[PDB]
Amino acid sequence: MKLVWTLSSWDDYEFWQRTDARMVEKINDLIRNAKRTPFAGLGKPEPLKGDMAGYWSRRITAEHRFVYRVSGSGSEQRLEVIQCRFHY
Amino acid sequence: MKLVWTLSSWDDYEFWQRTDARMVEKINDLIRNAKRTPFAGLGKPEPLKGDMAGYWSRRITAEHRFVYRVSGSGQRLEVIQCRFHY
Repeated sequence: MKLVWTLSSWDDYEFWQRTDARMVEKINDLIRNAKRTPFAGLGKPEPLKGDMAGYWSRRITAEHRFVYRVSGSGSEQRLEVIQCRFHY
Repeated sequence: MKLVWTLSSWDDYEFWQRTDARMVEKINDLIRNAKRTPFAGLGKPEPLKGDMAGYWSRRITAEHRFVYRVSGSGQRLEVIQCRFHY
């Protein structure tokens, strides 16, 4: 199970490292949980629609969302983090 | 450029987040530098061989190495390890 960040999602994760470590911890918990149970668990996961269909979202806080997609089958999967800051 | 962790190297990174912020900073700097110059710069990047050909290592500290691969096209920096040595 690989963890994949984009340029922008890693930048915002770094931003949290620089400004609020509590948010970093929440995001790490969301990651841990989504790798285990992609569609259930922490942060009230909900599927996005339209051009973001395959993507899912969980709450970090009311103002900040963790958007991701788990891809791959069986034993070689990946979680792609698309956003970890702001609304969708 | 996308940043890829394995289960093992993310566990390494989390371990540093839990235990030593200086290491997290040093790792973040190596990631940053390797995104702009994958085979040169901070930490004295050297290419590994044989068993681990295609991989590269940079020094985090005396006893900890940052080991990574670059794969891809139009790219990915894959962090394979960032705790311990050999």
